[PDB]
Amino acid sequence: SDVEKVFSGFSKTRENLAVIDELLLFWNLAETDRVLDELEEALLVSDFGPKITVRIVERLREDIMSGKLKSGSEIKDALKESVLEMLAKKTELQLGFRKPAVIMIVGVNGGGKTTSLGKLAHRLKNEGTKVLMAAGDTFRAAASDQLEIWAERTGCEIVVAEGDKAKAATVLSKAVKRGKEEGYDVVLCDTSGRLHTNYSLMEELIACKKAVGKIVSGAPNEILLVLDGNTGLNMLPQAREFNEVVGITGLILTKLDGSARGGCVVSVVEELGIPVKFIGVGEAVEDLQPFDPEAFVNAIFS
Ligand SMILES: [Mg+2]
Repeated sequence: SDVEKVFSGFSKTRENLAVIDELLLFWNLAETDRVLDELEEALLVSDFGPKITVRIVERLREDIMSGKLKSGSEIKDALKESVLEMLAKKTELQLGFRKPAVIMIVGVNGGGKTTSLGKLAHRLKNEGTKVLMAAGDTFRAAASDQLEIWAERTGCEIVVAEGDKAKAATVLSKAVKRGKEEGYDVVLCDTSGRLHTNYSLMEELIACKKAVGKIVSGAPNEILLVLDGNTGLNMLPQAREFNEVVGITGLILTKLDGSARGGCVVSVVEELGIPVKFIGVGEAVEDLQPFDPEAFVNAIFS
C-alpha cells in the first residue's frame, strides 16, 4: 500500500526505463559497447544527470570486462545496485531527545512547502507527538491562513504573526520559546515563500535559524527543503544554493505522482549528499511518504 503509492508516483518513469530490459536481451560480450551506449541514452532520458549516468555506465563496462557480470539479468541487477548505493550512502528525521526538537521547512513557490508542513504535522501527531506550529511564512498571507486550517485539522496549536509585516525570525523565536516553556516535543516552523531565491530570502532564512538557535542549543534539528519533483534536474542549482547559504539536512520532493523524471531523485541526492526524507505522491494528507531507497529503486526499475 504505502509501498504501492511510490509505484504509481513513478509509473511513467518505470515504463520508460523498461526499454533497458529489452536492450539487455541483445547483450553479449562483443555487443557491450553498443548496449551501453543505449543504456546511457535511456538513463539520460529519465533525468539521470550526466555525472551519475557516466558513473553507472562505466562501472557496468568495467564489471563486464572483468567478468563479474556475465548475463543481461546480472547486468540489470548491478545497475539497480549501483543506483541504490548512490542513494543510500539517514533518511529519517533526526530529532534526538532534547526538547523541543525544531524543524524548519523552506522552499520556493509551487513546491508545496506549506502544504507539506501540514501533512508532516498530521503525520507526527499520529505517532503521538506534541507539535507546535509556527507560521513564519510572513511573505505569503495565504500560507499563514492555510497553516491555521492545517492546525485546526491536525489538532495543533499555532503561533501566528501579528500583522502583514512581521519578521519571520521574530515569529519563530516566539514559537520556540513557547514550545520549550510548554513542554512541546516539536516546533514545526514555516518560512517565507518566494517565486525564486534571492538575496532577501537567504538573508531571511539565515536570520531565522540564528534566532531559533539562540533559544534552544543546536536548533534547528532539521532544515527540510521542499522541491517540486517535476522540475527534474532543474532543482539542483536551487538545492545547491539553499545548501551552501543555509545548510539543508533533508529534501522533500513533491507532486511526484505520475512523473517521468525519476532519475532526478538519484541525481540530486548523489550530487549534494542530502537525503530525500519524504516524497509527495498525491493530494491526500497521507500522500506524504517517508522515502525508502530500496522501494524507489524497485519502483523505477522493476
Ligand atoms: Mg551565517
